[PDB]
Amino acid sequence: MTEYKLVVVGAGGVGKSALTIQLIQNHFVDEYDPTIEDSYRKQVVIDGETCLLDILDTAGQQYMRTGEGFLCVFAINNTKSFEDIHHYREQIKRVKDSEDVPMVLVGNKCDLPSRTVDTKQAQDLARSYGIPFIETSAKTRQGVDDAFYTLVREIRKHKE
Ligand SMILES: Nc1nc2c(ncn2[C@@H]2O[C@H](COP(=O)(O)OP(=O)(O)NP(=O)(O)O)[C@@H](O)[C@H]2O)c(=O)[nH]1
Ligand SMILES: [Mg+2]
Repeated sequence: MTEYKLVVVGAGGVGKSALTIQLIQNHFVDEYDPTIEDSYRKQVVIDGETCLLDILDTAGQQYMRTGEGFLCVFAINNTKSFEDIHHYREQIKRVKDSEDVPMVLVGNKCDLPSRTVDTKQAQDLARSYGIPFIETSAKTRQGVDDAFYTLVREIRKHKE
């Protein structure tokens, strides 16, 4: 089956591992254990096609070389994580040496009322980048499948 190397990037505490754990193991880790690094494999069906997801859950600032699609995560209650997104995208473009790397902008923790980055602010950023924007919550699983599957679909269009 076709294998997809997905990389989850973003500032610390935004919910990178929470999103990955929820996708892979279907439960919410609410104890914050900062990730030195982690790497996960899961076989899924997206749009009827079977594939193997190879997911690297990175730390918040080689893995950029490997990945085929990038999940760039900020928390909607963390203004600096949203501002940090621009650094990650430029870092991805530098090592990929391309303006067209498959990636998805993810606004996590949408369950929280403590919002400082509003939905239209992030939608604007993703529009300039030419990538999709998904609001997610690792706590309630809203958008989690949508975020990773959209990244896989972005890779698909990019590959064809
Ligand atoms: N309310 C809420 N809390 C969340 C959500 N996602 C993650 N958290 C919480 O956010 C904290 C950090 O989560 P974690 O997944 O470790 O974040 P990270 O972005 O992987 N951290 P790191 O960069 O250190 O490796 C934990 O308390 C986690 O339970 C969410 O959608 N909603
Ligand atoms: Mg982590």
